[PDB]
Amino acid sequence: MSQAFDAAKNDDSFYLPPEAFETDDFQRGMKLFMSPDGHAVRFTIIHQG
Amino acid sequence: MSQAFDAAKNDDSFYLPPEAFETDDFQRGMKLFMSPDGHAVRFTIIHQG
Amino acid sequence: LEGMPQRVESTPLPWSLTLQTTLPSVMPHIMAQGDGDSITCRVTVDDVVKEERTATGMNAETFCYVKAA
Amino acid sequence: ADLMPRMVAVMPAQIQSMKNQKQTLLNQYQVQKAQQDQNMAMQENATA
Amino acid sequence: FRHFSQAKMNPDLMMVETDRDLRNPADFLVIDKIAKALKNVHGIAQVQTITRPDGDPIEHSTIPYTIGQSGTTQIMNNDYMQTNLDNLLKQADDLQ
Amino acid sequence: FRHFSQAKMNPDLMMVETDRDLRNPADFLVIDKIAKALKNVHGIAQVQ
Amino acid sequence: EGEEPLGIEAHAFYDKMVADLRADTEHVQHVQDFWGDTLTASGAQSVDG
Repeated sequence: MSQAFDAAKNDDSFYLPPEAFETDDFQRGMKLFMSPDGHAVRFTIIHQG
Repeated sequence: MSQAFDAAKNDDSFYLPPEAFETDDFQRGMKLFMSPDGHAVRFTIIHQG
Repeated sequence: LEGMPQRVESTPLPWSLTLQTTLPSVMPHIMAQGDGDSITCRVTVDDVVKEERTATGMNAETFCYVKAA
Repeated sequence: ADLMPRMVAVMPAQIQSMKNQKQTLLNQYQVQKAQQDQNMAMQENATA
Repeated sequence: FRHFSQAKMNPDLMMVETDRDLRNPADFLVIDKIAKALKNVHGIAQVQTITRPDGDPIEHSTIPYTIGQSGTTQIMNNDYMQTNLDNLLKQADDLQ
Repeated sequence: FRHFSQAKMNPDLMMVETDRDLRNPADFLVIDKIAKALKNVHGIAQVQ
Repeated sequence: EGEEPLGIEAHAFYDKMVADLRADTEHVQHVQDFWGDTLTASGAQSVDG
């Protein structure tokens, strides 16, 4: 079931545990997409054609 | 996970166990939103602006 | 009533605790094991007894579970 | 007559071991019985 | 209007009428689906019904809530299991 | 344009600004909800 | 762009170029480096690599 949901790129549900917020990868990501005080988040949007 | 889904007011899924239908709170609620014979249910809708 | 496990190390009997909440539905749940030959739990919601269970024997252990209250 | 008291004095240690084993068995029974009954109470009517 | 919003003084009312009793969980699922559909309409603030008595979803009603609360009972039993393990050690000493 | 698509050279940017810290799982759920909503708009390839 | 898929030397050249771009404060104000970070490197690089 896990491999099926990963391979299909399903996105019906989402959850990130609190422990993931301490890893270095998400520590870097939150300095790449969120404001220094954490009050804002930016999105990048790409059209078709 | 439970705390996160409660705080975010997520509503992607829903389920009410049969035992909750016997509590007094839902006994009162079903006399406030459903007909005495239980054949109909009323919704209240509020606009924006 | 916030849905988190809580524990009490060791306390003399009888023991009582009162909790309150504003949520429409809660799940009261408690376990207890003593050093006597009999022990009893009781759950009361709005001055109504919802569950009461007694265990007998050396170092008896009991539990009181209510699915929705 | 000197050997007999040694055999007498050997015995008490084993009886204490048996008593402690009996106490352990009773405590284990209580704990596992409570766990099983609690699980069966929680899992009842969960296929609803 | 000093406290509330303008729309709360003139609400709308919708009724869905069936031929069978609807006071069971299976019909509550469909009722919640209808409530979500009505809420998703553009220009609607909130919808309150039996599954949303105060206009917000009922707490402790999501499936992930059920999943996240699955292991609390095992946590509650921890002390009694630790005591059994200590008893196992003492029983080994008694055997010696 | 020999490797990428045309739209990747001219992307858009959206910012949602709140008054409280957003670095907790509860707010990440809402952020993912917003991202899915933006992606589902007709004519949008992907949102990061 | 390269004739062959970009490898380690390409990343070293890219890092040096990014550092020198960030050095020029008068003209360049901000460089968002997605290829350098492994969390977002997939987006910044083409399918053929």
